[PDB]
Formats: sequence, C-alpha cells, structure tokens
Amino acid sequence: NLRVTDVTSTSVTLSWRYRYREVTVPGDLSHRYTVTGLKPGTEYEFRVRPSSVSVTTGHHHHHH
Amino acid sequence: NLRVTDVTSTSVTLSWYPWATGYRVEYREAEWKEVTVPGDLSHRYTVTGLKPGTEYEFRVRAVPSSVSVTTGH
Amino acid sequence: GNLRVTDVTSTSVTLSWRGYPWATGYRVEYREAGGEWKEVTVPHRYTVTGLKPGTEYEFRVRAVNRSVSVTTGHHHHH
Amino acid sequence: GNLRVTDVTSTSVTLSWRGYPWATGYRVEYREAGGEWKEVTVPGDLSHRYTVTGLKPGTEYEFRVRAVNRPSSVSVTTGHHHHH
Ligand SMILES: [Zn+2]
Ligand SMILES: [Zn+2]
Ligand SMILES: [Zn+2]
Repeated sequence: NLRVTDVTSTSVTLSWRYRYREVTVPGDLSHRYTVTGLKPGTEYEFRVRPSSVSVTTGHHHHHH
Repeated sequence: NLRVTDVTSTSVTLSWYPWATGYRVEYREAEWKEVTVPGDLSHRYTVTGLKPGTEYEFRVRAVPSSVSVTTGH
Repeated sequence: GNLRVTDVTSTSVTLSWRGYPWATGYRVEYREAGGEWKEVTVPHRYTVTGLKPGTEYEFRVRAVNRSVSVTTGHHHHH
Repeated sequence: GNLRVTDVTSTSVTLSWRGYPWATGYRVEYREAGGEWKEVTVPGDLSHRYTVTGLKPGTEYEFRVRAVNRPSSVSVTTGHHHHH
C-alpha cells in the first residue's frame, strides 16, 4: 500500500511498494523519496505511480 | 525567548539563564507534564511521545514566553 | 553494488538494499573486524544502532530463507 | 567553555559550544590533517551550535571555536565506506 514516515512542518516522506496537491525519481531501487520545503499547517493529497494519502503539516514554529 | 527547531508527528525540538543548573520544560495538550533537562549547555531538548495531530503548549523555565505546536496528521 | 550505505554515524549506520521477489522480509547480518557475526531480522531499509565509534564493521543482508564495509566516526575530546 | 560534537556523518559534523556571553558571534575554524585552515562565522549568540557540511568521508579534521570579539579544540574523523 502507501506509507508515510517523516511528517515535519517543512516535509513529508513517502514509500511505495518514479514520479502532490494542497517530481521524478528514476529508480532504480529508490523505494522512497522525500518532498522538501512545503507550507506548514496545510492539508494535502499524495499519490504515487491509485492510491492516495492525505496529509496535514504542523503549525507553528519559531516562534510565538 | 524560545524557538521551535523541528516539528514532527510525534516529537518537537526546542531551543532557548543566569546561574541555571538545568532547565525544566513543561508541556500540555489542548494535562501538564514536566521534564527537566539539567546542564547549562543543555540548551536544546526534543519532546517525544506526542500524539499526531494534537495541539501542545510548551514552556521552559530555569531551575514565559511559551509557544504552541500542532503535530502532524 | 546491490547494497548501499546511505548515512554513517559514530554509533549507527543506515542501509538500503534492492527488493527480492516473493520475500516476506530480510535478515541483516553484521560483525566487527574480530569478529563474530550478529544478525537483526526486519520484515527495504534499516538503521543498525548500538555500534562502537571509530571501528570497522561488516554488513550483509540476506533473503529469507535464501557485502559492505563501514567505519564509524572518531573524535577527541568529547 | 566545553566544545561538544553532537553528530558526525560521512560528510558533516555537528558542534556545540558554551559560548562566552555576550559574543557578537562565533567563528568556526577547521582544517584537515594535511589541509588548510578554513573559517566560517556564525552570528551569535542564539546558537551555541553549528553543523559543518561538505566534508570528505574518512577524513581527519581539526576544529576550534572562538567567540567574536576576534579556546576549545576538537579532533574528528568521519566514516567510510558509503556508496555501494
Ligand atoms: Zn483532514
Ligand atoms: Zn586520531
Ligand atoms: Zn577502508
């Protein structure tokens, strides 16, 4: 299925059993890749090639 | 003067006193808990064991001003 | 080769290996340069922790039921 | 003024220091065993901490940090092999 490991304020990582909504990894054995530099606190949809995962990042940081 | 270094689904990293032996970080959900990190050089601490998608409040005092963090969902 | 070392620390190393067809999981075997093999079974990436800094280690991953050398970091004074 | 190595990788080193108060900032100096000194300035004093990247795997490095103005010294060797 789909697996997400590291959800930060800035990133989310995905792992599939290679090419998000509020890139291309040409393998060869790269089962995973990590998106970088996105907006904290946002809902998302991720799909890899069915099937999709929904993600929310986390506000806030530095500082308040 | 407190900074939130990293926010994860289950953890938070914090960075931030005169004649301080150690520091006590207190945190609560939206249940107060407190863990003290001894050492003046202990200027950072990572709080683990947090629930994903939950709002936390963090404050550190030497042994104002606090910060709020929401974990991933 | 087919097995690569992504990150190396004084006390840990992370490894990634190509998937095998029709396999329920993998057994990673590692040893010191003495040395006696130790294996950890993970049902395709894993980080082996609890290692001694500044020493040469050997790692291999095996399909079940049927490679790479790593040196950790060294530093003074701390 | 102790100087601490929090994390060491094949290509990077993490350092933390006491840092005398109040420093306008910090300068990190490093050199390989045979190589030349290189200097990086960190505007303090928020950060008693810094991560040095871009190092060669399996290399001897020497580090010392000075408050600015204008110390504590540490020696580091990184790990090998990676690749493959
Ligand atoms: Zn939702
Ligand atoms: Zn040496
Ligand atoms: Zn070697």
